Amino acid sequence: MTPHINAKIGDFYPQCLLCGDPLRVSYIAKKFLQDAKEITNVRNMLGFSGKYKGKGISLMGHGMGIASCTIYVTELIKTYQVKELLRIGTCGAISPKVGLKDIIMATGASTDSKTNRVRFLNHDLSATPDFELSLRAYQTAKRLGIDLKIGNVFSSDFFYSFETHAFDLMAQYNHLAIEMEAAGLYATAMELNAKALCLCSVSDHLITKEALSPKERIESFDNMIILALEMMS
Amino acid sequence: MTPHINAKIGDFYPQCLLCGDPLRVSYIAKKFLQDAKEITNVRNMLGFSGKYKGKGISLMGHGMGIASCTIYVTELIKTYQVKELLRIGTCGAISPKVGLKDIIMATGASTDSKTNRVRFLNHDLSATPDFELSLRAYQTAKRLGIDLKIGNVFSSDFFYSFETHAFDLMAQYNHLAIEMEAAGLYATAMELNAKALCLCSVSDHLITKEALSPKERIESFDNMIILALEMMS
Amino acid sequence: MTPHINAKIGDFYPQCLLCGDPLRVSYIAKKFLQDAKEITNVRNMLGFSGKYKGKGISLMGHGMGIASCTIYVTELIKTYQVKELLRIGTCGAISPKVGLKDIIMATGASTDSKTNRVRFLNHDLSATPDFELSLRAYQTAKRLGIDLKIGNVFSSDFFYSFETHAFDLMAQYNHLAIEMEAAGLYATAMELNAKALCLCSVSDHLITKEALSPKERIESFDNMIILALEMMS
Amino acid sequence: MTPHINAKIGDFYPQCLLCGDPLRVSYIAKKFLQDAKEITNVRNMLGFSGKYKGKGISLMGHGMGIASCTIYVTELIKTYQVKELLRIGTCGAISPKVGLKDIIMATGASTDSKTNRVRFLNHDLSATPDFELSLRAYQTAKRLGIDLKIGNVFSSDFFYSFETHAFDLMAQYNHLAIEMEAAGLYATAMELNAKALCLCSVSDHLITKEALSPKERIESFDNMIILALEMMS
Amino acid sequence: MTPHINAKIGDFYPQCLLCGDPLRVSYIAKKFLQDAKEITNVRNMLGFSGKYKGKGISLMGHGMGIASCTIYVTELIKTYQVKELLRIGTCGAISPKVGLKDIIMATGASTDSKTNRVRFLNHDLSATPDFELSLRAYQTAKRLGIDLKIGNVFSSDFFYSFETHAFDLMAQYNHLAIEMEAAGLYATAMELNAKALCLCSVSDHLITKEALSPKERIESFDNMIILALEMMS
Amino acid sequence: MTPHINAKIGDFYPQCLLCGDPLRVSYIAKKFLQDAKEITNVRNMLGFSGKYKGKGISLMGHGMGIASCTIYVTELIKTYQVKELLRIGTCGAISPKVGLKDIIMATGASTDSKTNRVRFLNHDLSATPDFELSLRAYQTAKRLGIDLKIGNVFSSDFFYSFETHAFDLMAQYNHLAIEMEAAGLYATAMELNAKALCLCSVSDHLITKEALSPKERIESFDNMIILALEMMS
Ligand code: HPA
Ligand code: HPA
Ligand code: HPA
Ligand code: HPA
Ligand code: HPA
Ligand code: HPA
Repeated sequence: MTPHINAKIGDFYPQCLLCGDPLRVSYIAKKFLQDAKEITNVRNMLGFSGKYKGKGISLMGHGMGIASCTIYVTELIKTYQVKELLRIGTCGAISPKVGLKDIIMATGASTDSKTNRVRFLNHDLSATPDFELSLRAYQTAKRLGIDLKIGNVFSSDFFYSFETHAFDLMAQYNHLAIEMEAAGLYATAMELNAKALCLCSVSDHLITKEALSPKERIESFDNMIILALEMMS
Repeated sequence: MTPHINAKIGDFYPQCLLCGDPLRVSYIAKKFLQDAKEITNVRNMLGFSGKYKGKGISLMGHGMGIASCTIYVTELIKTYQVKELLRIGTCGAISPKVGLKDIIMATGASTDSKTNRVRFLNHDLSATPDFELSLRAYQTAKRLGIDLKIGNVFSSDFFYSFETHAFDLMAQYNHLAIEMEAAGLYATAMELNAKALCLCSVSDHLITKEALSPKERIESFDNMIILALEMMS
Repeated sequence: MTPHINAKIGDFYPQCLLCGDPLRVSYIAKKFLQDAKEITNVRNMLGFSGKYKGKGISLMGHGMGIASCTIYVTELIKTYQVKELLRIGTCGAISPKVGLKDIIMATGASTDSKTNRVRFLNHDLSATPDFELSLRAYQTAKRLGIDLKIGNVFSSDFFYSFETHAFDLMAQYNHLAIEMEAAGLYATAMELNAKALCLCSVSDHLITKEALSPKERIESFDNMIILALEMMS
Repeated sequence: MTPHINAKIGDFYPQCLLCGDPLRVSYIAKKFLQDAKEITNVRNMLGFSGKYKGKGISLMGHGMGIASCTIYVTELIKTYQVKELLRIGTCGAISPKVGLKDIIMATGASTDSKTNRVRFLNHDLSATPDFELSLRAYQTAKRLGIDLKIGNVFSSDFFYSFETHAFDLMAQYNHLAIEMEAAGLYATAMELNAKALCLCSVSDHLITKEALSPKERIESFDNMIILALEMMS
Repeated sequence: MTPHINAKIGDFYPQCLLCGDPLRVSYIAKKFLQDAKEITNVRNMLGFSGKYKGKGISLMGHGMGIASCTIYVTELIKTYQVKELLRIGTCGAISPKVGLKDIIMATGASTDSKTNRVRFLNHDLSATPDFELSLRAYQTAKRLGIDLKIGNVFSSDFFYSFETHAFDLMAQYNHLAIEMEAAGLYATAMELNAKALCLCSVSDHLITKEALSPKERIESFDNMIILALEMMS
Repeated sequence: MTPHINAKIGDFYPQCLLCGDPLRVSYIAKKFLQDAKEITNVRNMLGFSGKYKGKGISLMGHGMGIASCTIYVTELIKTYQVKELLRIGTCGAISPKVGLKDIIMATGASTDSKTNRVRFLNHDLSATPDFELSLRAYQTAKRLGIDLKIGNVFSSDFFYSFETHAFDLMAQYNHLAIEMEAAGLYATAMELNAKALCLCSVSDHLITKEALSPKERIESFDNMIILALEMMS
């Protein structure tokens, strides 16, 4: 076991969906999986394994923030032998071409974190997903008729930004939304030779000032869930 | 409401104890509080209001890492009007001056995070607790027979450090242990003119590699809990 | 009509292949295009407009280094209305996962330059290609039986490096090779909202110390020229 | 002897007060100490030993800036075996919580210097004083009826600031005033396992642009001298 | 013998003139040297060797940007044993002490590049020319009747700047103009124990927006070519 | 007047010599000047005006460290209208190109301080002296028969260094010696459009560990004082 997962080894399938919200994890396990069992629950961070259309899949929560995500992704890879990690989270739009409930594929993850400078010689690590997972999602979304918005996200240490006047420059550089784990997911997967991709649904628009309740951040995003299950199966 | 706390404005007392683990927050409420009320549970992150020896007190989980801690503390101060915040968490010792079960009062929280450079003009913010809160802890500690270890902590973005060979330097400069939220608690409380303190129980030693039994984990925790509740009442 | 390009507005087609070496640009206009006409030659940096399988293509040299490349693709995009930019260049491999003759698709370009911190708020810009260009590249490579090697490159300010002891860490973090322009191309195309992608041919390999002859230095470069011209056509 | 102190080993009591101004040091010796004796004068940086209420106290000037303060307290600790160092200096208020003539106790010392990043792995060292001196100062102030103002200082490399528009932000983050040495004193004492504390007399207000007259400066200074002598004896 | 120069070892005289533009290199060989042969032309970057007033002089293009310049200057020194490198280029004035046609000698080259921090311990390398070279330049200019404008230059990674509001700050700090190589030339010559100096002809004034007509630029370059050839002979 | 200088305006001649140590300022005034008057003495930092070869010259101490130097030369320039500032200090040699007794002329001053980054856009300020002063120093040393060692120095925030491993790299990049103020003198004079130069006497060699006796220290210093006075008249 690990200090943050109390599952047995072999309890996780090699493919894992990830959310920050363990209650979103639990909702997916009960609604979309067959024969799902809760396999971990340290610090209330639920994880499950079940079957979707006969194929096995696991779900794990990773909390909020690069440091929290990095903790769970490292243990998933190093102890429980997960090899493919699909984050399906939420994000706050900064592009005007993206609206609430849009699905964003993160083809790179910029950050105001220092974690990647610490990892990578104090230079610029360009944190990116595994291309093949990235193409599976494009194909699967095409096949399901999901309009996937494709671009960079900005992975921040701040949910309440101190740099709102910089959102326009970020959008200009093809950052579609802000979220808080993708750079941590991408850089840890790169460190440990795993395959990762981040999808995110727009729960907030940071320009036009719309938002979603804590409840509809669990249940307004079924298209993203089905997309993730379908491409892992 | 806020996106991460579904309490009603007025449900929190102006004094709040904090843990990273929402189950540890749960342990405190069932074992030590009267009239304990669950007031929030977004993302399984639990918070409570109850009474200790007739005095109102709140409890809130904040998750792992500076980014996550910053979210909850920002919302507790800005929206729920919490004024005093006492973190009681776990840590890994790096100093020969402290051993397993020791309680550490963090008079400074160094960090490898970039969050305070972003906050504080790209300069060095010296993240520190409120002095009257630290004095109150020290007087209550002496009055209970607890021997406080008092020095800096190092709040890291990494649970799995890439710089273990630097722990000696950290301990040279009076860093007693490593945790992952203190700097975030301290900087947020400084930003928003609130009073904060971090207490940490040594649950592992990262140099001697000693750890505690899950049984001993709890009585050490019980000492820190009573100290915390006695300070606040 | 710009300081570094003396063509006339309109001389360039909206699609354009790029190399550092302007004699490869010259080589491609003479060997693969019909009606090859040289439109610019400031500072001996040659550009052409031709046709391949009937469709107008342009070519341009961008020089060595992020700063040179940035000057050229800036002026291409802003004044000469270019919209797609496909750099095809040579690199030194550092990863065990690629051998010589291999073609690399850079899904991200890390860097030791400061240019992106200057562009992007002193934060970490994940410099990435346009996704539909890298999709077009994947499909066209599939169709011509080329096995694209897909990962990050490291765009350095240094040809003669001072950190050769770090090439392993780069390759561990999925950096397949080193070159000197991708990060600038990707950032500039992001800034000015044009589509860009960088392909690289494994000229030599800086860990195996292996290389091979100038006659083979041209077969592998021919493969990449065809892939590039096919996907733009 | 050292390159900046020409006293004999043993000429310093293990407790030492410090000012930047050596004429302030001399003033303290003449007006408050019995059997006062000059013991060093290299570079006109005067130091003294003497007695207050029959107990031995030393006094030393340390000049202006972190660099100069660091030299003198490194030599006091390593060569002359000073164990407790109490800086009593002047400062410029930036916070509406203090006014002219106030005494500040610096529980933290932020900085725009690079010195702590060179000492401390390019991370953020939170430069803090020894807690028992802090407590001794708190108690002695109460005993004397002094209202001690407690928070951070900003130790700058600049007396004539280039960032006067950031003063409100610094005050927001609980920086009560600016001086030029407390961060060096704190970091050097942490490096060398000594006890240090910084007190400051507000002799200027950098926001209102008012300063204490010469005579008021001397009165404010006398209160701090008495507090310092009372707590060291 | 080097990947970027295809001359035999010995084609270069130990003194070399450099320009960014290899067609400026050519023009100097054809109009000013006797017995001028071409010695290198990889990537269309022309070098020559010839005679001026009976004495040997070489010419070498270095391309645009510090990374390009560092490649050529590194190979000139290390392989072709060049010992003195005189760079003569164009630049955009920012200071009111200089006008168009003025010739500038860079007694320092500031920079927004990271190359010198990578080279020099992540500190500030103050990149400067060889003093004896700068003394020849000065005495020769006096003999020829040229009024040299002497001060710092700012070597940028950007022809198209993102900090035009800061040109006034640069000019206040004795930066006479902006160009893109001197800092790389100076740093590389310092690393490898060679003598380097940069002269620059004011083509534009980025403040007054004034520019030179062609011819007028050709005649300003000529004054600098002769200064450069006289001081090497 | 100013907070660190109590002379009256007009008490300083426009030319002024500087040492870190005010007692050396005093020695110069008493041994080398006629009609010497002490004009300032705040904080025991002595300054003088007097005659040499019938011409007026001033002298001022500036303390140890960039921060302290910056204070004094800002006030000398802005309030007392000093226009030429010639620092004559002592230094620790690190290069094999120089031995004891040597006099170094600093054509640039590198640093580990953040002061210039804070002054200069967080880029690399190359801190340099006024060329005409350095030309005067060269010609006067020629006439006086002094052999000038000419190159960079490294201005450090540290007398007791944490980076002795790196002295050889510094010496490779033409840093002949280490001292603690040249970078601040140069940067402030640039800021405020004054003429500055630093000369340093080699009194210790930090590599060969050799040092001058006290007697030889004053003979070397007297050489440099005569050079300074002669070039200032
Ligand atoms: O508004 C946001 N900012 C940062 N991360 C987020 N994740 C969901 N919404 C947001
Ligand atoms: O071992 C530790 N390291 C980092 N964080 C921790 N939190 C509890 N223990 C530790
Ligand atoms: O080794 C290399 N480094 C950078 N660019 C290159 N292009 C060919 N080889 C290399
Ligand atoms: O204005 C101030 N700034 C810095 N240090 C000071 N010491 C007294 N006043 C000041
Ligand atoms: O005008 C200029 N600005 C920036 N870089 C340059 N390189 C040549 N001229 C210029
Ligand atoms: O070696 C030294 N280092 C820094 N400053 C000095 N001043 C005299 N010697 C030295």
